[PDB]
Amino acid sequence: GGIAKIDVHNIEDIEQYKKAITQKLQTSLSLFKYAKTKNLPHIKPIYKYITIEGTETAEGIESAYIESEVPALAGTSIGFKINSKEGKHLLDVIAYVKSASYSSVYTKLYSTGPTSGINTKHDELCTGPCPANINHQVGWLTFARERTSSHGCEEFGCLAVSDGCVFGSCQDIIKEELSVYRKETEEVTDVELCLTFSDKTYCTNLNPVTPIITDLFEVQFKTVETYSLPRIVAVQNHEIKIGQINDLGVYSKGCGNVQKVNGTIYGNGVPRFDYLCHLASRKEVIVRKCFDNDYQACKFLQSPASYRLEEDSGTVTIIDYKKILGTIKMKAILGDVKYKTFADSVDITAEGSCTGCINCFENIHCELTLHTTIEASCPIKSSCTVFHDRILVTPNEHKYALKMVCTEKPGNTLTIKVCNTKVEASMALVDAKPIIELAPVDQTAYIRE
Amino acid sequence: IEQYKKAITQKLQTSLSLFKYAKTKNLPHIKPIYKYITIEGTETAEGIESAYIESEVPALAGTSIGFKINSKEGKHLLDVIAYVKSASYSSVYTKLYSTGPTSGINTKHDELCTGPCPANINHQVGWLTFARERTSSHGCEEFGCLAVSDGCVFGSCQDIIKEELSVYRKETEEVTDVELCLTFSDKTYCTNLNPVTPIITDLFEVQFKTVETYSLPRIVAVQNHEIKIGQINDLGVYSKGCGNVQKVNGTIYGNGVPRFDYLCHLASRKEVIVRKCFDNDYQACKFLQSPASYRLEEDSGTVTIIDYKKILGTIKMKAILGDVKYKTFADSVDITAEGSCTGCINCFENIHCELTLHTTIEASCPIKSSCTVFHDRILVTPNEHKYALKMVCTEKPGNTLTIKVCNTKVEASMALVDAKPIIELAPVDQTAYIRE
Amino acid sequence: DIEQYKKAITQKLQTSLSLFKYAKTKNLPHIKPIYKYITIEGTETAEGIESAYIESEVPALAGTSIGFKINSKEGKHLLDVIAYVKSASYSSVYTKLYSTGPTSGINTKHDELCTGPCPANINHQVGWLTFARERTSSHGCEEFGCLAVSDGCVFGSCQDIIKEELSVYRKETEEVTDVELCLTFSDKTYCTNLNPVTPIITDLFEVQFKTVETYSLPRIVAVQNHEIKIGQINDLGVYSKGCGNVQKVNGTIYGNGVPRFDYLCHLASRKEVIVRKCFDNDYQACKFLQSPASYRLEEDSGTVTIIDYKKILGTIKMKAILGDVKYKTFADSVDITAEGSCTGCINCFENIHCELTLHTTIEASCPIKSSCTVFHDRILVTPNEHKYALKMVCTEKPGNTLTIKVCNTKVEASMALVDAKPIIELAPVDQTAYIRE
Ligand SMILES: *[C@@H]1O[C@H](CO[C@@H]2O[C@@H](C)[C@@H](O)[C@@H](O)[C@@H]2O)[C@@H](O[C@@H]2O[C@H](CO)[C@@H](O)[C@H](O)[C@H]2NC(C)=O)[C@H](O)[C@H]1NC(C)=O
Ligand SMILES: *[C@@H]1O[C@H](CO[C@@H]2O[C@@H](C)[C@@H](O)[C@@H](O)[C@@H]2O)[C@@H](O[C@@H]2O[C@H](CO)[C@@H](O)[C@H](O)[C@H]2NC(C)=O)[C@H](O)[C@H]1NC(C)=O
Ligand SMILES: *[C@@H]1O[C@H](CO[C@@H]2O[C@@H](C)[C@@H](O)[C@@H](O)[C@@H]2O)[C@@H](O[C@@H]2O[C@H](CO)[C@@H](O)[C@H](O)[C@H]2NC(C)=O)[C@H](O)[C@H]1NC(C)=O
Repeated sequence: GGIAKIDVHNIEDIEQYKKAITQKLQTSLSLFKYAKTKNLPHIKPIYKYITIEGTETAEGIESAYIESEVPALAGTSIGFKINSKEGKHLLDVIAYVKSASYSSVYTKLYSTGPTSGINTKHDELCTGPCPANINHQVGWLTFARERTSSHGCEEFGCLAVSDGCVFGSCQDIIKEELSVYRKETEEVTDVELCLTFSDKTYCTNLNPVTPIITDLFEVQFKTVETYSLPRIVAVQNHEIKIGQINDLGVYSKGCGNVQKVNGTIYGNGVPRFDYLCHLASRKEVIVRKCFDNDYQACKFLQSPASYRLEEDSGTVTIIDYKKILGTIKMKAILGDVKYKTFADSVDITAEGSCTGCINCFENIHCELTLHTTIEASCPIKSSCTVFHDRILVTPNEHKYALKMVCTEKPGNTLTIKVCNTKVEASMALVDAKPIIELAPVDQTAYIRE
Repeated sequence: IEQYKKAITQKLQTSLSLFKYAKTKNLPHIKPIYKYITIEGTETAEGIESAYIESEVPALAGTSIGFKINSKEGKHLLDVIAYVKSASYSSVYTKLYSTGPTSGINTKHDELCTGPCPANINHQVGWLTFARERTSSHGCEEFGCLAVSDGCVFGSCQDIIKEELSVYRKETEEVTDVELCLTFSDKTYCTNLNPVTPIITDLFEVQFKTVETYSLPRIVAVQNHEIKIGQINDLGVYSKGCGNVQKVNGTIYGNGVPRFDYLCHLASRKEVIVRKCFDNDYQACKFLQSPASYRLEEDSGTVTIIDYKKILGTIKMKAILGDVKYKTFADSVDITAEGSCTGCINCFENIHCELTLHTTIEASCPIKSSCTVFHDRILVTPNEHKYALKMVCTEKPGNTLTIKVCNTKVEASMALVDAKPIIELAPVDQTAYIRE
Repeated sequence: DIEQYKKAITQKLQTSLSLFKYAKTKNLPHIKPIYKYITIEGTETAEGIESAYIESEVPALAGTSIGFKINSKEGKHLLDVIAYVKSASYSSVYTKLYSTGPTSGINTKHDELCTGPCPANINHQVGWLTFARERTSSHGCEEFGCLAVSDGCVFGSCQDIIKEELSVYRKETEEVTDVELCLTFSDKTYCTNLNPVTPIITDLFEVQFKTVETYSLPRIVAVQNHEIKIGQINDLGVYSKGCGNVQKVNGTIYGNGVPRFDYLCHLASRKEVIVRKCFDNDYQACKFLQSPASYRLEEDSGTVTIIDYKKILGTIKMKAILGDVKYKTFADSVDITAEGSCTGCINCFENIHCELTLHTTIEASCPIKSSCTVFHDRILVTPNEHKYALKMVCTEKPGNTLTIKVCNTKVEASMALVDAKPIIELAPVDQTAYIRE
């Protein structure tokens, strides 16, 4: 705690005084956990928050503190003006939250997909019952029928009736169009906070356990640790699909009931099996289906917008960046000074085009063009129920998407409000898209052998 | 005092009115039961000095705090009560399908004297196919058919169900509605709150603190205007359980292996015996849980679900009025109560209790029991005198079952009844008997 | 004099806490604050007496503590008070649904008809499955006295016989929060439970527990050999293929499936029945359930309470107003000695397991850091237990050294890559048994 002990209470010059306090805070944050990074000019506070001020006196030094709390949300920022005893001005410090997210890493369970073919092995017996245990390869299914040999249905030289057997095993052949990962690690929070003053920026990570206490500035991250990252996730063509998705070795009818793990494809079901008769020749086997394969249901999975993927070989990290993770508590005790918080006004221009349906699976989709001069975290409101409550507008990217469920019937005008800018979006109702492949597959292929 | 008390009452009144707050009738029966941690101080703006009190309160319906505002070395000037009117989170869901028990089966079948079964059986959408080879045999013919161990019988089936339940899917992310109110001189002003933007007036400031994680189930059943949750199939998912027969738009969809066999005639066409088509586990829908902490809003095709009972964060307040001194207050709560409890042990339904609770003021009451009560607290209001709550007693209770509502300690009358019989747990082998 | 005064204030706070709900317990020597937190100080005036308060906020996490040193204006020191969070957990109680396990046998009842079709309704016991074959009487396939051809029936019922090797319970009560806080001064400790609703306001000391009420306790849980396994586990009466699709509820076993059923023909005897499978029983899948590390069980007859102790449940706000004094918060430095041994694989289900020997002089809640992704973000070291476990997912291939950081102690862990364990019993059972009768 050595850098707080230097007292810059009074200097004759005000430029030298602001340079002295800027350096004092600079080495205060630099000496401790903060790292120097490239300053972002476009981040300015949009909002003002509740503040408590005071003064603590240690030995010969008097120091004034301001204490304020901020939602732990990416893009949120607050401004502080530091003045000396009704003199003006010393320094401006902006505190944004650069990163707020929680993540988990997943392990690959299996690959799945539709069934393109069936492999079959079969044998018949003229006499005797079916084998008590039918020989089959791992993950193949067995099928057997007693009493196969009958008059006019014999093989060569076979005279028995209501006797004999026809048995075999089968396995589906599939094409991999999807991979399924399982949530292995618990969910961890990455919060990155930064300070910008005198065209310089210093950043740090934050911890729920350990507060960051510098001499001149203190942050403490408060939260409750309850996060829902879905336990089992499908990935398809680099998209993230969630829903009712089978865990490893779980064959329940639904997405992923045929699992290819390591070398071999596993599945379950009752094979559709029957034979044809010849007089003097061997019986023909008819296999219409082997595994039950409900891969079609995978098309009906939800695709969440609030997550993002990082694919590493065999393992997939999933990140939630968009949500409020708690409260950031700050106490800025810079010396003998007076504090006045600021925030600027936000200017946004916008346009929008919305299309969709009602009482349907897809509901309504909106494409917004949002131009903002400064980065702003904007709560968005609508007459209908919008999926995500807010939207973070940045001067770099101008194209933003958002979806809606209208409990009522919308017209051409669709009112949506981003911060203070109230935007009328042009909407066109399209008929609900037709439902295809909802029904299961009776017959994966027709195998006659 | 009257001149100035009206000065602060009107001054704060238009200070709050300038912002989004709406004027509502003041309720005398809302009074604080608890006092919380406060930090006081004084901020100075130019020549005027203003004293602030800062206090934090749980974001829970029924929670309230009292403040008395005084003039320095004099008392008292004014009472302001802060009350949390609404704390809830909601989401809207889209209708996936209808389901229910299987009342009948539609079947179409065709027979062939000669040849194998068709390689592809033609069937209607969502129907299942069934086929048997080698149908024509001695004594098992149609007229003019003389073949043996040859021919075919093939067909299609679809269950016919009665719609007795509907299933919805969570479409929107989960959002929080919190509404707080202020009462002074028999006038009340209320407002909604936002996790992002604080509502800061000149004289009064509130900030809503939270983390954005909520337990709304992704898929919900609605049955006869109630909301039932459990293991319920998503759209197009046929796993055995509740909702494995889905009626979407016009046609009923299902999956399974039809129970199919034939009967023989000598000179006539063969009769088909269909005992089952779809796997229909609708009976399992009877075992869904019915959560008490939710409430429904039904719109055609879409259902909003609301959770009102839980603590969603903290409300932080800064009251900066002027040259005044602050002293927080809360009243004492008077509640009289009785209870009647019945139930079983190690059983699905456990114990249910009806309590008669009379309270003079609206109170958020933590409730305590030897047994484990489902919901940790209960909100008593002067309006309703009869309240219900359920329990799981791990051991066997006697006649006395002790329950404590706020500070009122209540003896509940308990009577053990045997567990309700378990019925229709087994699946249906045979949905119907179709012979034609 | 300072002695009489520190004893006077120790007694005053002591009777403040005794006057309120706090209970006296055995002082813990090993509890000292490791971290220093943000404090706001001030003075409130009640009538003629002026009192100075310190206010500080703390995460509601088991093992967390903060220190306060109380001085007299211009003099030091009077007394030390440590605020320790003894318990932070949330719990729910569950009711037993069913027992399950692999299929050891099959019970079968069957009857035969020489003439007529199969019965429109087949008689069967509760929870048994029915099976029927038309056209049973055919050439060469008879019982004595049967005249017919392409006619008759064979019907029956079956039930699996299992060995109970697992139990499944359903969450009946909502999740409730247990937080226990303590204060230590002059070798005396006072503890209390906390409530999100009602603050605890004493004369000299005030606490308020802040939280949001959202907790992830799994709705359905398996218990096996007094361990708690979670995953995709069927709710009561739900027969979907997976763990628990054969449920033994009360007296009788219930299940679902299509029985694999056929007969053999004899000339001189009655026909023999072949049942290869009755219920679909996917109990093998139960082997693949995850076993969560952050829970612990309490078993009562027929009901299971499940507790999560390891997570952050909110913030503890404290206001210590002791009168005219000066406050200065402390925390000590943490000394930990450690060794570690890690073995495991990559791109595999089991990933990496690490056993650490962690010796600490005081109880510490340690954030742990690693190059790889460790399962649990932190670990709580206490002087009693020296062996602590933690697992990892390494996206890359580790060497011999695997560095992991417990508080400020930096640990070199010996790593050995072993091949992934072979996957066994992933495929389902076609045939639960071979029954010929
Ligand atoms: C993953 O599979 C490989 C081999 O691939 C399989 O090989 C056959 C057994 C068959 O199932 C094919 O369809 C697959 O492609 C395993 O590697 C070796 O397998 C042989 C089999 O005889 C075994 O003797 C070796 O010990 C295995 N190699 C080692 C280093 O042990 C591998 O074990 C499988 N992995 C897992 C995790 O099961
Ligand atoms: C919902 O279904 C309707 C029609 O109902 C079905 O129509 C047949 C296909 C048959 O399956 C009936 O038993 C059902 O009741 C769809 O509306 C139109 O239906 C006509 C029928 O001739 C068809 O030609 C059109 O293509 C259909 N669509 C439109 C836009 O006219 C409707 O499309 C279905 N809804 C969805 C979302 O797919
Ligand atoms: C749980 O089952 C018991 C009986 O156990 C079974 O009883 C047989 C029907 C058979 O299935 C056995 O294998 C089991 O052991 C029920 O207790 C009573 O059982 C008697 C049998 O004579 C019956 O007459 C009563 O109606 C049953 N009930 C009572 C209250 O006496 C018990 O009811 C079952 N519990 C539930 C919740 O259904």
